[PDB]
Amino acid sequence: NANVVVRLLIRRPECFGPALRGEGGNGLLAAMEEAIKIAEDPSRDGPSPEEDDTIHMGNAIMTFYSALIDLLGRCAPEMHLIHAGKGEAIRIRSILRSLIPLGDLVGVISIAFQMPTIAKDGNVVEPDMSAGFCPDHKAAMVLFLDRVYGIEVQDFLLHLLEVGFLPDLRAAASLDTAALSATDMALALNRYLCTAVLPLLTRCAPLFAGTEHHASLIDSLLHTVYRLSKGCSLTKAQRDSIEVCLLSICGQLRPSMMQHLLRRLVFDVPLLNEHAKMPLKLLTNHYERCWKYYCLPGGWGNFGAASEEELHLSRKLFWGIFDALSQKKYEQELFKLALPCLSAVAGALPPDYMESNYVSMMEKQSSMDSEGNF
Amino acid sequence: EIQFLRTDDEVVLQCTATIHKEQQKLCLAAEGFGNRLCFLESTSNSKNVPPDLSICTFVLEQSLSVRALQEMLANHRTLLYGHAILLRHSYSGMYLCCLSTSRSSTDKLAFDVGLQEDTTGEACWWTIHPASKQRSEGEKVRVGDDLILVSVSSERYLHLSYGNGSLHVDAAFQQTLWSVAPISSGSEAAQGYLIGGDVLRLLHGHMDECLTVPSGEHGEEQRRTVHYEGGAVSVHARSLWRLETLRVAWSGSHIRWGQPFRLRHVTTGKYLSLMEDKNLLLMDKEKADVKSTAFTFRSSKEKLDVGVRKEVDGMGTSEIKYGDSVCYIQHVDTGLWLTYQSVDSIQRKAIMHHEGHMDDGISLSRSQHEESRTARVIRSTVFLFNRFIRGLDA
Repeated sequence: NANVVVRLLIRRPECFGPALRGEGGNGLLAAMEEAIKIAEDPSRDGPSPEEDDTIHMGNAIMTFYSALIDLLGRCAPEMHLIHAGKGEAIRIRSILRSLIPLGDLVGVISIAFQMPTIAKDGNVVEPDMSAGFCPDHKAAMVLFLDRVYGIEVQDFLLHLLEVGFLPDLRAAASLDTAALSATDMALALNRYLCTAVLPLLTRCAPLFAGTEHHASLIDSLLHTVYRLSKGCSLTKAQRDSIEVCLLSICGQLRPSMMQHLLRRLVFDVPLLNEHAKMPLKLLTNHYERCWKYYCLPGGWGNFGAASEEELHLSRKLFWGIFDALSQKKYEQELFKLALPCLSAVAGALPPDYMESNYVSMMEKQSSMDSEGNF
Repeated sequence: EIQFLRTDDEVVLQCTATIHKEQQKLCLAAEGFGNRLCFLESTSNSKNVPPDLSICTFVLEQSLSVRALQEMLANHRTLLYGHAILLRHSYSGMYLCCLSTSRSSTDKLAFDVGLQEDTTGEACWWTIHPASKQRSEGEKVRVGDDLILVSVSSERYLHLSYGNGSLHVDAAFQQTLWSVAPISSGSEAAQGYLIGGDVLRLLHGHMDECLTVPSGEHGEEQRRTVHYEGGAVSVHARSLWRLETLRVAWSGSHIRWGQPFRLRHVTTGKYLSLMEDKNLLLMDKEKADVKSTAFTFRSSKEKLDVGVRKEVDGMGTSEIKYGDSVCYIQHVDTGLWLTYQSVDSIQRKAIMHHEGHMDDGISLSRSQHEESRTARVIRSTVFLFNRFIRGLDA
């Protein structure tokens, strides 16, 4: 069915719309931007003599293009056929690549949504989404990008993250506030993220191996993901997807990459709330994997050794978790999850380690707080 | 009887494009060296301007089934509709294909169409389809039916670009009607007999001297003169001439006594002609008209003409023989006979005279494909390098 549909649409090409029609087309990204401008414009969007009152032409154009991109991405052949090397599947994927440029997809992902804001009286002014740019439109582009072009190189992965995905994660973190959490923006953006973006990074987790020179971007990614996870309005499936993505990324990340995330976890875990299960398991996995890095004075040759500041952080984590578990009332889930974490941290920490009297003084509650996170 | 398109038959892909609400007939063409990109060079105005069919000529080597091609890529025939065909360009020896590299103006989607050396690849092969509703898949291919071809590689038709200011051929998903005209058929051709499009040397009455232009003194005005020289001039490229016929279709057929044709010097790319001073002068392609540039071969010197006879569609009789036969060149309009000036490297001049002389017998000698292709390459290289030098001088 995909081959028949793609053959017919490519035979009779005006189905793609004016932008992709092929006669001086401004392009997919330019059509996206122009439709956004039309949606902002009141005269062009409406009849001027909600949906029943006025079908928003800008939203209609954007929805049409998103549906076309989604249909093409679903018409793209599966990866197993390409791996087998079927010439028909290779030809279809090449045809779709010729149809849709990569830069236009990257630009459409780079486009940023309008923002719900607190008003003077205190209520939340919520932009009407049926008349504006919506995360589902970018979800379609992410689906096309994954199925057609693919993500196989770390350079493209990092560039895509930095240009398009990190701003959306930061926007979701900004919406994670209690007042704006119930807004349609928070729910839709969380749905889009946990459905398309986070699973894509989970599948492309092994590409995060050699990111030594891009350390700041990955640290920002970890911080944004952890704040989104601490977010309250998330459903069980969204929470599970975020947990899986964070564990997968931190598993492949280099031990010196995650130090600010370790400091955040050191502060957050000892409260031992229901939210602490994923941080506890992540600490368990990290310490179990990198016990060679910490305890052994030589450490991993490629990954170096500890700077002993993270060693102080690990010891404080161990003691805080031990005390919190000791005073905490028993329940099987948290105790069974906490025991491996304590064992792993105890194993990772060198027994001979000398806790320095002069640690970095005045640990700052600025980048670190429960009240607004900053 | 309707002839069926035959493998190893030479055919020009010929399409019509309308401009000023007027129809222009065009043959797809390409130049072997320097420009693998294809172009359309016009044949409608055969009168005023000679069409260069040497580049429009194409050869249908193999006509395999589509799925036969499928498992072939996985690991004399009668052409049929819906069967992949591979075309070899007659002059260059290369194969028509979609380049997959596109200038992409107006239509970013379409690719370009050009020649490539290698036979292997799905790019070379093109799938036939019946443009007419009467014809169907698997039907016999007509001799002169309109046709549409689809590239195997990208499923794009061989398409004509109307939108561009100059007519462009490109691989696109918009269909385009192409008509096939049989230039010649190799199998039915007879050895040693003159056929259209052949490159030949006009040896004069002494057996040895050949009609030629002066050797290159870097002066085209000096080159334009026409005379007889004997010696190494015969083996040189200056003595070579091409016989191109007025007919666009079946131009490769055997040549007949009294059949109007044009004589072109391959090295200079100029057409033999008659001036008002009765002296032969080579002219430019655009300025060479049919009345000015047209000649016939006649076995007998008698004044009475052979008579009016209609063009047949086929190879025809093996009527003119190389070497053995004696041919007298006569201008079609004036009726003058090509004669030797007989007065003062012989460097004896050639003039058109109505009575002529007794020693006007001329014997034709075939030129090898290597020599003809080399001469064409020399002309192209001279033109390009002269353009380069003029640009550097500017």
